[PDB]
Amino acid sequence: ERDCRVSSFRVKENFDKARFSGTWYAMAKKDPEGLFLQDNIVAEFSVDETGQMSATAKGRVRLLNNWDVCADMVGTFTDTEDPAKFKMKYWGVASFLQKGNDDHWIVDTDYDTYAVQYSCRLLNLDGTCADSYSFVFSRDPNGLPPEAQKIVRQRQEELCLARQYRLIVHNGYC
Ligand SMILES: CCCCCCCCCCCCCCCC(=O)O
Ligand SMILES: [Cl-]
Ligand SMILES: [Cl-]
Repeated sequence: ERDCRVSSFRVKENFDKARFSGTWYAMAKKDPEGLFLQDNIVAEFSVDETGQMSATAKGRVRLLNNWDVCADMVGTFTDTEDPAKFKMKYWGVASFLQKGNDDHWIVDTDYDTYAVQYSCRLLNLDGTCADSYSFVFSRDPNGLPPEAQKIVRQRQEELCLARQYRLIVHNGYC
């Protein structure tokens, strides 16, 4: 019944980069293929005077043969015609860390409590996403209040992802 075409997904009306700035703790993640950020994931968003949004992120990543490292990542956002949809160029402070460019959508936020982010890296031929990821962020590292949690679950369902998240732990690893 429900529409899982990426082109159908609503995103945050009138998204305000300035209001979104500061520290966001990842509470939950839906992983893409070949997942990178594992846990202890914390993002820091900024906007400069030209209106350009950027971010940094810290988190544990586990490169194969199970060698744990705290990745330190950088992202810069190019605006599109939709104020809530961006192209995110990203890299690690270390050369060998994963680099790339992903769509970055702010699906919903109330700026001071919760945010839902979404990226489709590759479409299916029917317009659904073949390879997606999604973060749920909280301003409080101890989690969302119930009213926000309930809104977020609705958005997760609207993205056709609600069954596919895992919780992100924070335990000072970094
Ligand atoms: C999506 C992060 C929010 C802002 C932080 C962007 C700074 C670089 C983030 C790198 C994330 C790229 C990896 C996401 C997919 C994954 O973790 O498996
Ligand atoms: Cl609930
Ligand atoms: Cl579920």
